Amino acid sequence: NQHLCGSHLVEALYLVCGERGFFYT
Amino acid sequence: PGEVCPGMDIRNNLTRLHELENCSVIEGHLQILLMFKTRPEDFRDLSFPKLIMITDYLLLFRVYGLESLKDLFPNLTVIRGSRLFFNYALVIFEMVHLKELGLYNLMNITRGSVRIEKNNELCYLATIDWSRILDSVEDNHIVLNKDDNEECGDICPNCPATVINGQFVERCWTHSHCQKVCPTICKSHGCTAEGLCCHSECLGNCSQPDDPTKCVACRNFYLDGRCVETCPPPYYHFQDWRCVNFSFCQDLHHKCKNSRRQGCHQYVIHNNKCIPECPSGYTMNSSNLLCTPCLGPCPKVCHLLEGEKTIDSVTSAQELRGCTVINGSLIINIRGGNNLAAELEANLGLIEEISGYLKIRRSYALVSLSFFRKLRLIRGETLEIGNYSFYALDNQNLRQLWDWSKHNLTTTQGKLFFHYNPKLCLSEIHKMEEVSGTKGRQERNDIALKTNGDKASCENELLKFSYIRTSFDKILLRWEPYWPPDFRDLLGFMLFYKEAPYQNVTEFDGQDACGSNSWTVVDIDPPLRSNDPKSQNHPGWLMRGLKPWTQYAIFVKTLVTFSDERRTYGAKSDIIYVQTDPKTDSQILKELEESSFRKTFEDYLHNVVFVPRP
Amino acid sequence: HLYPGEVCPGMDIRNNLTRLHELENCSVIEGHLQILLMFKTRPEDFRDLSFPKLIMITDYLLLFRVYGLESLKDLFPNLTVIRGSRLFFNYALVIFEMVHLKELGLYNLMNITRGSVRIEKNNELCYLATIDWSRILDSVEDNHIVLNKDDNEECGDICPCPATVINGQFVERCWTHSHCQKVCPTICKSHGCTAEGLCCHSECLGNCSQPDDPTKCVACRNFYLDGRCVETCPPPYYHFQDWRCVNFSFCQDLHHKCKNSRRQGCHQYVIHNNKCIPECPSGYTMNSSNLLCTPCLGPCPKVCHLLEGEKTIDSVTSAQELRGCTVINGSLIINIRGGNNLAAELEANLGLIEEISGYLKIRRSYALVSLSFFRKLRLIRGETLEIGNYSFYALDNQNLRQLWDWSKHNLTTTQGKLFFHYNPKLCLSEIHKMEEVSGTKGRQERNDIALKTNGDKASCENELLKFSYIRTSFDKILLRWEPYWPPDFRDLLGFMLFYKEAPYQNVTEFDGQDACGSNSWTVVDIDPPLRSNDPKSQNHPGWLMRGLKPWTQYAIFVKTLVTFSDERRTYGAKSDIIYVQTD
Amino acid sequence: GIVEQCCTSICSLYQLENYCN
DNA sequence: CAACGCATGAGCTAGATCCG
Repeated sequence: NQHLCGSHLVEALYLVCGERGFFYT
Repeated sequence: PGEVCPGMDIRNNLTRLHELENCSVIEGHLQILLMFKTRPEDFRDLSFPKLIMITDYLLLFRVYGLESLKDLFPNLTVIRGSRLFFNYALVIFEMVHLKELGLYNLMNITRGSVRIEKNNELCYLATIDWSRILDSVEDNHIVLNKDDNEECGDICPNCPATVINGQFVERCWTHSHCQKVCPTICKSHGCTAEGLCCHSECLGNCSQPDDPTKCVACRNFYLDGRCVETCPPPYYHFQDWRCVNFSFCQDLHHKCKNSRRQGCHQYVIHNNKCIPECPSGYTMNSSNLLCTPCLGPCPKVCHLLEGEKTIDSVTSAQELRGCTVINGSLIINIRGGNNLAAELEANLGLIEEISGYLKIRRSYALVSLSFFRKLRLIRGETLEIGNYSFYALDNQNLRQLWDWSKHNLTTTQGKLFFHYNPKLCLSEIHKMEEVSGTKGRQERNDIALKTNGDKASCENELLKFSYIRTSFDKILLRWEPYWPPDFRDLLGFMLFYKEAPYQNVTEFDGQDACGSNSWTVVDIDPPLRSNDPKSQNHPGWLMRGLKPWTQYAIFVKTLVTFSDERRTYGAKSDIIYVQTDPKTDSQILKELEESSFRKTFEDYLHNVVFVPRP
Repeated sequence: HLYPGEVCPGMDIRNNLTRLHELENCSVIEGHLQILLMFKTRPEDFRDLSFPKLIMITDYLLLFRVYGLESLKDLFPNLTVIRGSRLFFNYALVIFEMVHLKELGLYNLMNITRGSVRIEKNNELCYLATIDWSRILDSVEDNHIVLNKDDNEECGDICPCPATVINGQFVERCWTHSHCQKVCPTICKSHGCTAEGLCCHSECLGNCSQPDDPTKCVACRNFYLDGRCVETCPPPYYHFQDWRCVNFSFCQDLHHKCKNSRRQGCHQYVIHNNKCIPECPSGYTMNSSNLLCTPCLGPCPKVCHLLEGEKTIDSVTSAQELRGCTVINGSLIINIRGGNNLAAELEANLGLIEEISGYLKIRRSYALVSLSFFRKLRLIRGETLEIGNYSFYALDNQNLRQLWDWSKHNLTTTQGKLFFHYNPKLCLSEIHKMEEVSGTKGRQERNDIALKTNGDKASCENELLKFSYIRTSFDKILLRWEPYWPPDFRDLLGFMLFYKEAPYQNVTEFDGQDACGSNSWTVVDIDPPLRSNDPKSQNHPGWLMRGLKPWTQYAIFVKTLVTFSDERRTYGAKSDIIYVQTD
Repeated sequence: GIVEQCCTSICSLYQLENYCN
């Protein structure tokens, strides 16, 4: 749908980042 | 005699009786009532000895000190009785100091019954033979007088007698006048002094026998000092006692076509009698005041009070009952009441045309102006200041003006005004100028762009029904899932259904109240979403309370919240026909606040836990 | 001992379990503690991880989207108080969207000092109707526990624990399957408690080792000093973060690290009034070397330099950062969504704002009652403005009632133009007295501040009408009130009279709401008094009631109804509600 | 702000690849 | 000069200081 907000945002972002890990300062 | 004069209505003073200085036949009704501060020494020098025939009735209701009537009306002969008071033609009720009745000269009261009550000093009531005065004797009412206990010595003079119920009593009005009787060979024309009977046309007394020019009360019709049974052309009958020409009936129609307050009775000519209004299925031609019958729906005609009439509730609308064509302006201000479902369509559901300018000022209870169901035109001869003809303010719940498919409005002049109408959308006041045609004669109207559309939607998409299955008593309804582009915003769905006789039901009709509805509103929670084109995501609802072999109407209406830019969304399905084999307004706002509270927190939580790389 | 471990700063744990090992011997976490975003984790390896000596956490605790935590009693068995100096969207404990949480298990938690708790959106969580929250944290209405597995009474809920009677029912309160909570007799409220009911020393919370000993307590209350609990620690020492006391050598050397500003999160801690406070407050400056605070020459304000030109006050996490600053060099929005009541905490932190150099905006705020928490507003300087040349602004505030008490408050807005829209409980009288005392006098729009949509749902009038004569019969009761005339003799549509039944004297006031309902008092219209041209006349108007039941009490009040006008007068008049009984 | 550049508008996969190291 | 006699009580005739 390419309008990624709501509860799908935390799931769709995981599959594109499945091994690197999330980023923080 | 004298001249004719209209009917009095006097109260609490005595100075109003000077207007009978020259009256002789008072057409109308004379009623003297409620005079309290009058001593008997005020009634000695007062006399109208030439009042001879009154047409409607007489009424004497609580005068004080009227000692006898034999010096006020000493020459009454005939009362006619066209219009009556409780179906009574002579009403003597609750006087005091009334000793003798003393109307010693009346001969033939034509229609009615005499009602004499509760006047505690009245005798000479037992010696009055009402068998030969009024023709219909059995409805008079003479109770609770002085003569329940017989005390007063009513001896009267040498005067003739008859029998009434087995008793051979003498007949007398007063102690010095007795009841004039005529022998039965000449029944109703009345006798002279020695016993010859009068002409065959007269009522009561006649001055000289066998001369119809000079009796004092014509029975059928009066005409120019003679007496005539049917007035020939070129004359016309009027108020069924005297005859006028055409010129004497025309000019007073124009002389009180304008009302002082009311009315006049606008006179028509119809079959040799000037009548106030023609009967049903007949209408006046305005040229020569002739009365001609009808084809189809007849005008009424309903003119109005001083150019503007305001409807506050149903009791204000009762004066406009059955009114078809209205020659002036109109204004509606409805707030509430009880049982507002079908009554506003009942009082004004046959209205045809309106000719001033229409104001929907301060109206709150309405939802739609579809109750002008037969209205075709607002032509607007007179204009509202500001060059307007259509005005609307303070419409907090108005949603739909008119259905431009099953109805064709037009108008010619003036301008329009739609301000502060939130629920009234913008495309529906763009949908009217194709039908009304103010893009023709093209004019710059003044409607603000931001003043409407609030708590409303018009960019709705179209929901398509997916699967339908009918049993003998149940129908399932699953359709395609609608999502706004932010799927947290959709609170749920709203389904509407009602039985339908044919394939002609419109979408918002007949409910038109504050907290009532003709439909049966039912709710359904939304389904879940799994980011999957094929999944178990089609919504559903089961309908149970059906009837066999009925035909219904059904449609789907979403209910979403607002982002903070006044940019709404939504959808609405078509009206589909299927055939078989308390949520108050305060609960709407607080339940929509809690859904916007749960959206706000998990919108904040994503905002601080993900941090971009620099 | 009291706090046997090491002090330990705040941590974030993401994507693995390897970062969790640095919580081995930490005993107090100043700062916050988050556990976030752990997807590749089986439930079998949380059985061998335990943090025994964790005692108190100062700010808050956030757990969001982990996989494999069945119950928290493996990790945090002994946290007794979470204190709440720095909240998180006005919540002090938030557990949001776990998938495999079965039991809450935090069976030792006693006192949440500041904040609330929000346990949200768990598809397996049970035991939420057995906690008795009203004893643990000291407020009770600000919580939010919805959308769970305990939306239905279906989790079993066996417990073998006082079974308290705080509500009207005899229900039992327990943490887990095999741990029941401790509520002992209520003589000492929060001063600690042993097993056999003996009360502890006054300066303690939670458990006790031995009763009445300020040396061997466990969860201490006011400050901390060398294994004891002292109410006010003496001035060889100063307060620090309102839980410690520490000597002179500590509060000085933190200057020398972040005077070389390698990160703008550090603060140069300077001594003031026996506190180790980061920025010395308004009207004070620091000297060169000795690090104290001295009285200022003239005024010297703490200018509160706001980033990016806007701020959006949502809760006490965002309204925490403007504490103690006085001259805002930007503009503030106010957008408080939902909410039960937030006027109790907004005063004590942003209520010292003197000069503001932008615009205000009060949009979509539901639970506002009055704008009084702004205390020392003097001037809205307004070098900038909104779209459409505005300085003040309101929208959709469904419970706003008052701008400021104008008897003792002064406000001078130099330039800009007002704006008001959809305030259903704010009268035009409170915004027109605003119009005369503000610096603007006649700068309006046409269409100006909205004359129609303000105050529709609340009736409000100023001049009073009294009653003069009341007569009573068994079916009719008669009224007579003293007259009233506006400066225009035509500006009167008449009156309107209301009468309703009331069997007791606790009848409400007229809300002013029109919703076609039974509480519209059965309004009877009164014809206007005809123009008498006479002071003493038949224009002392009354009415007569006809449809009465005998021996009952009725509530009557009378209100006028005038045409509103462009001139700023004729607000009307309204009497007070009385009671009359028929015989 | 992830909720303002992937909810008020569309965002490309070059943009939300920045969030993961 | 402060309830009642010179009525009744919401049944085409007025409307509760409505009349002294």
